[PDB]
Amino acid sequence: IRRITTVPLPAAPNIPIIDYEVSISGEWSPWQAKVPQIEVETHKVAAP
Amino acid sequence: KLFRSLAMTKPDRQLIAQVMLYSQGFRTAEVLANKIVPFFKLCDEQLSSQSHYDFGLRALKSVLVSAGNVKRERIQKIKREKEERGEAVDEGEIAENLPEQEILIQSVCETMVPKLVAEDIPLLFSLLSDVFPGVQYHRGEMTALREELKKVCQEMYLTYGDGEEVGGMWVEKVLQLYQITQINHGLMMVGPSGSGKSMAWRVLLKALERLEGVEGVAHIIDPKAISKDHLYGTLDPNTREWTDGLFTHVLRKIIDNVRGELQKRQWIVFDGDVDPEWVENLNSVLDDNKLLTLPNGERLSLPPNVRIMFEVQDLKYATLATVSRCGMVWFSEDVLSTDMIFNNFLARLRSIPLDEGEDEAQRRRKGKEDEGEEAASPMLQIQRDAATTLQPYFTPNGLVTKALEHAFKLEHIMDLTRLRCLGSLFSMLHQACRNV
Amino acid sequence: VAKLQKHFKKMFAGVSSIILSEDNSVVLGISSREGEEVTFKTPVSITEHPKINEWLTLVEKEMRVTLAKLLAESVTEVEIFGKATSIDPNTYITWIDKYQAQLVVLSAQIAWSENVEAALSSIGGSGDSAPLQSVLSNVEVTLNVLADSVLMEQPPLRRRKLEHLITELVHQRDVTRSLIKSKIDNAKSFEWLSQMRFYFDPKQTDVLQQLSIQMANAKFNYGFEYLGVQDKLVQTPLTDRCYLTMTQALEARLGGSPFGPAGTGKTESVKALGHQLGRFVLVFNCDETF
Amino acid sequence: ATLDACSFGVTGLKLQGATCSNNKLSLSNAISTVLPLTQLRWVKQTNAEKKANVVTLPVYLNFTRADLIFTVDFEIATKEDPRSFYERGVAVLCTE
Amino acid sequence: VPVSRICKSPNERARLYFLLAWFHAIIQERLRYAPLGWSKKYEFGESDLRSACDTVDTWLDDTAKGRQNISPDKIPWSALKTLMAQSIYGGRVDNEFDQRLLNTFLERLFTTRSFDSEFKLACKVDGHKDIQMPDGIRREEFVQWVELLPDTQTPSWLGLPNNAERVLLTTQGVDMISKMLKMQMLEDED
Ligand SMILES: Nc1ncnc2c1ncn2[C@@H]1O[C@H](COP(=O)(O)OP(=O)(O)OP(=O)(O)O)[C@@H](O)[C@H]1O
Ligand SMILES: Nc1ncnc2c1ncn2[C@@H]1O[C@H](COP(=O)(O)OP(=O)(O)O)[C@@H](O)[C@H]1O
Ligand SMILES: [Mg+2]
Repeated sequence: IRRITTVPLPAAPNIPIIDYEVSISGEWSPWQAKVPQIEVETHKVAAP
Repeated sequence: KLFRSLAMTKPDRQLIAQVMLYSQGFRTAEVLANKIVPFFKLCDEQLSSQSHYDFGLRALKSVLVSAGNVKRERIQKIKREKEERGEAVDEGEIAENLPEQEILIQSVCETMVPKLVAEDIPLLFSLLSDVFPGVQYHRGEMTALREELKKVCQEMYLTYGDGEEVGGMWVEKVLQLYQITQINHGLMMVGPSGSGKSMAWRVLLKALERLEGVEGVAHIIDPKAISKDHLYGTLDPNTREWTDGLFTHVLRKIIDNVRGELQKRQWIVFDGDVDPEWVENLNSVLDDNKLLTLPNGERLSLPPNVRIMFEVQDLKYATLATVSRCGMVWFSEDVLSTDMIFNNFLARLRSIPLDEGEDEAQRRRKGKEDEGEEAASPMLQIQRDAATTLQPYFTPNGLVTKALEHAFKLEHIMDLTRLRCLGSLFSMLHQACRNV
Repeated sequence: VAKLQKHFKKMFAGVSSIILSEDNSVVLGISSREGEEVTFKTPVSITEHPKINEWLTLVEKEMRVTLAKLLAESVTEVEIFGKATSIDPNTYITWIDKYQAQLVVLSAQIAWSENVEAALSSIGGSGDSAPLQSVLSNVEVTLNVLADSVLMEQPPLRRRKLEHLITELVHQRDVTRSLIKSKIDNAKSFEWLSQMRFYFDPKQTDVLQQLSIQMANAKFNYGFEYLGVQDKLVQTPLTDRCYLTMTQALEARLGGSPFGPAGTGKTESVKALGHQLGRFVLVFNCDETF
Repeated sequence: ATLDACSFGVTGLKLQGATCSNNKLSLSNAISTVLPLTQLRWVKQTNAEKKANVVTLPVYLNFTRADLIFTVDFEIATKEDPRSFYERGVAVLCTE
Repeated sequence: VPVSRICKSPNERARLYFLLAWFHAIIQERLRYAPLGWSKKYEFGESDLRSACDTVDTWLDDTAKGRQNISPDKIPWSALKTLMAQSIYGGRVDNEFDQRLLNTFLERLFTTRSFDSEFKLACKVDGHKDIQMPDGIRREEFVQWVELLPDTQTPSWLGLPNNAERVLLTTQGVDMISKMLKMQMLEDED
């Protein structure tokens, strides 16, 4: 797709295109921003 | 020791064809027989082996009877055309100056081409040109039905073409479906998945609705989802009472005609894989008897308004007895091009509001064009603008087409079908405009 | 009696129903699947023969008697066309309409066989081929009349009768041409005996030994069982061989075994042979419906 | 030997029970004779009377003679009876 | 065959039976030399012979009508040729070329010239010699002629070429070695 497309794509070398989301604004944005880092209770460490 | 054995290895095709063609009144029968007989064996050898092909002698005799019928129809056509003018009429004189080869090739094409796969149709036409040189089959023109097809296709967001265009093959296939429904009282569509057989049948019913002023009703049944006992109804082994099955219930409903069902036209469509088990009772109906027999002992006579139809991805497990009784139209996968589906998508976007749901579904039929409703909602405007942005990429050689052709090369754990990918893409674009 | 109407297709060869008086007390005739009807010369009175077996046996007897008595009249009428230089199409079509398809084809075959027999008797070692030429001329005239009539628009039953007559007369023309080419000059030559022949003797009092069908050694009698408008078979040389061998086996009291690949006319040829002699054929399928 | 537009070359044919010289058959005691390059030529069917010196041999697939591919008409070199070719069981095999 | 059946009048009947017997021999022995003798091994058994005898009896009884003698010309040769070409022996034949071969045999044997003293049952036997019809008319003469036949039989008796034998043996020769190959290592397990 990057070869045949005219639409700009993400300009980060070692990231697949599938790892990026399209924001409501036109520009791309990585999915990694939308995944929080949480803390799990000791009660449910293996069955959350 | 008690039985005398005789080797009937090879019947005389040529002389049987000669005598039958002479029986139908053909002036030339020797040349026509000597041409048609090798042609059938040529088709049997050259064409790819498929279960539904039948180039045996029964098929040949049926084709020749059809050719005789077409010849007589042409005699009557010329006779009535001259009679409406001022003329002196003689049947023999009219029959003298006609091409018999044109009638025969027309009958052969009309009987075979609907069953032909898209891979085999050009081979068949090459063979036909070889055996019948300088003779071509021009398809009979159905102007009124084609105009109604155009109207319904524009109404249902479907492409229409006049042959050798974008969508010509699909129009031809629905016309063939009309022909087979006219001829036979039972027929099948045996294309692969995603070839437009169910859409073609729906369009045909809604077009004959306008053409003939007769109300089209559809009864779609999945036969394998339901058990055979519920399908055909089961007799209680004790405390004797009859429980009508679904198919028997539909047949009894149309036969009784409480709401005037005899006036209306009703088609029963078995939209599911054909198997020997659930079609045993249907064999009597599909045969020339046209009679459903049940363990209850009741004998339901199929009325002329009913037309038992079939949709199958394939007929791998269909008995030859079931295939023989029914007509058939093979909807090859290259009847629905990618451009047709993209046009359907972009046409659905421009006129179906994406949020209003089902309450406004009925209002779609209230307006024949929905004038003054261009701004039905802001959603319609947004998705129309989105379709305008998306049109350059949906072209016949655009981004989507090249991407799909490349993706078909890639191996997928599940079988990669065209319409699965296209429906996924359309749903994602729907959600894109919803996000906007 | 109405409930009995569905079971006749199992017992009789062609009788799909019985035509009855309005009070269902007298049987007036029989009818086929195609609607072709044979009206009994003498109706079977159910009231005088109340038992089912008795009046059914009388129905079978009257079917045979009336079929023979109508074949007699049909042969008597078609003898005129056999000896005529020109055939009026209207009279021929009227004759076709007046009589059943089975009796029509039988009358044509009987007339052709008797005409060829009289011809071969008349030539009698002199080498004069004029009578067989006359027979061929009459057959060709009838073929031209039928070819002209079949191009017209006809009712379905009359169209089937015309098709059967054409299919029979093409074979008759071929056989007569073969006889003329071979210069056959005696009725007892094998080239004529090997062809199936029909000998109708109206003077016989019994109605099951009137028409005699002969082929080489075999000398069958026509069982006058109503067959309806059956599908005739184009008498190819292979079907002629089948008929010859099968009648030879029947004359020797042996059984018949036409073996070959599928769809080569085996069972249909046997059915056609049985129907030509008027005997009830009953095909038994042998594919998971036995 | 140049092939005409309607002529196709074939090789590997074997002739059982005969020898072909000058495109004419003669009965031979050899078990089999290797046929050289054989030109199959398709011609418009002229209304030509079947000559008395013409024999219609088969062309079997192999020596078992279970499958028949087609038939070939050959002219007889001498005044030999064609029936002798039928009694002798003369034939043609695509392969030995 | 019972003696009374052949001894029945007219006197010519026995000669026909001899020809029929010879015919049934020639087709049968030829089955050894398949695929050369026939395209495939047909079941020309005794039932065909009995059917042929019944046909001959019926036709001669019809033609003679009890006459002690009938001329060789009056014998219905066409009926016999057609029936044993299509009904008796030809029914089993499916190949058209084997049917042609059967027609050739019947036309060569069943003819009026069979009753000539100079008739040759098999021409150019061994390329130089011929086999002549017996000149007798009774059953005993034909039986004695059969008993006095040479013991050394070649394929030329049946119309085949002599090297047909040379073919058959080598086929059996291969049939030997291949059979031994099926024995080489099921018995031997070292
Ligand atoms: N004439 C047409 N023009 C454009 N698109 C079409 C046309 N006919 C069908 N399509 C598209 O093809 C899709 C598949 O056609 P249809 O609904 O008839 O299914 P089908 O071929 O019977 O497949 P399945 O095996 O899934 O039932 C339709 O949903 C529509 O998207
Ligand atoms: N000589 C013939 N003349 C006319 N029709 C024939 C002839 N031979 C075969 N047919 C047709 O071909 C079909 C062959 O089917 P059938 O005879 O029922 O079973 P099979 O041939 O497999 O034994 C028949 O329906 C018959 O109409
Ligand atoms: Mg579908």
